[PDB]
Amino acid sequence: QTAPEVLRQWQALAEEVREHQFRYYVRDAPIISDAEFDELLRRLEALEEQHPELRTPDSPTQLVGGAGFATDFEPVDHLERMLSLDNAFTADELAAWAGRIHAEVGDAAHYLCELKIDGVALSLVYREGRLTRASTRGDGRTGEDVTLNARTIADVPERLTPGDDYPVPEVLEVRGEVFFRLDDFQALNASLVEEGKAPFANPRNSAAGSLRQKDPAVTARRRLRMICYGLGHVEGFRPATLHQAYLALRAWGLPVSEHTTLATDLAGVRERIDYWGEHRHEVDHEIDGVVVKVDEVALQRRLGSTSRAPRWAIAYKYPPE
Ligand SMILES: Nc1ncnc2c1ncn2[C@@H]1O[C@H](COP(=O)(O)O)[C@@H](O)[C@H]1O
Ligand SMILES: NC(=O)c1ccc[n+]([C@@H]2O[C@H](COP(=O)(O)O)[C@@H](O)[C@H]2O)c1
Repeated sequence: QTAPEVLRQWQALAEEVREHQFRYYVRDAPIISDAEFDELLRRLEALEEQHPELRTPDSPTQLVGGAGFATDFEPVDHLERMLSLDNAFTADELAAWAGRIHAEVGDAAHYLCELKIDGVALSLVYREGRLTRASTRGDGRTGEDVTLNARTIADVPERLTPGDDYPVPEVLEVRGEVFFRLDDFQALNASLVEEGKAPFANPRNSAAGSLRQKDPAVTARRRLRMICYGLGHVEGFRPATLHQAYLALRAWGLPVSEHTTLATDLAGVRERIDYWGEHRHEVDHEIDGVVVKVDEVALQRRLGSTSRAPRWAIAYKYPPE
């Protein structure tokens, strides 16, 4: 057993050094100067001569020069199951989904209506305002660790912004989609072809590939974006509705969309569906549908979910053309 203050100091310093190493080497974007970094590494090196057991092969000092950052896609459990969505392709089906809902919950349900993004699903975990894990869908219970790749996404903050209205939760699991803008997708393809590589067939594939990189510096230099859509497990945050959840997410610095609307009944839902059927092409990223979700979280709890999907939401899918 090492003395506690020595251990405290070392974790903090090593944590800080490593973050800076990652910012400079992987992301190519430091947030402190070179001078300051140098000082930091020296201290941590001293402390490790003063206390040799602290120096291990995983330390940022001994054995990490510009390296140690790699993604291995190992399994990691999601705190809450990350399911898929049921789909509706015709007006009858949607009405049918709403009939089933009205009958169960009775005019008390309002519907958040969002754009369905055609990209890769990503799940982030923030513990005390700090991002700890990012993962793929996988089987629903377990996905893959692409933590470093997510840390390079500009949209995803490392730490959550504190505030008066919305206190940072102890644990927050957030789902959202990663994607490329069409222009960026084209641009990346040109770049790839310029180095002799094969281009990607669509933005969905391109973003998935850009995210799933063993060397995350590859990912850092690609312009992935993310828009958050969902909550998984949370502690210290109990929003009454999903629309109110997005206010908090936004206050904390997470990225949310500007095209979400709150309809009051199925008629309102139908208007949005019709509207995005006509305007979806004006958005800069791929939209294949609209997600319809009962907004109040108590109603969501009552309706629950099946093994594969929730019953409180349905995604209307457009014909592709
Ligand atoms: N706004 C959104 N809300 C929820 N899930 C979404 C949204 N946009 C995309 N998705 C993803 O779309 C996946 C499947 O939808 P689908 O297109 O029906 O297969 C969902 O499970 C989510 O991962
Ligand atoms: N500002 C930073 O965050 C930061 C982080 C890591 C390394 N660096 C710079 O990296 C260089 C390391 O040297 P070599 O990789 O060329 O040995 C140093 O000059 C160091 O200051 C800067």
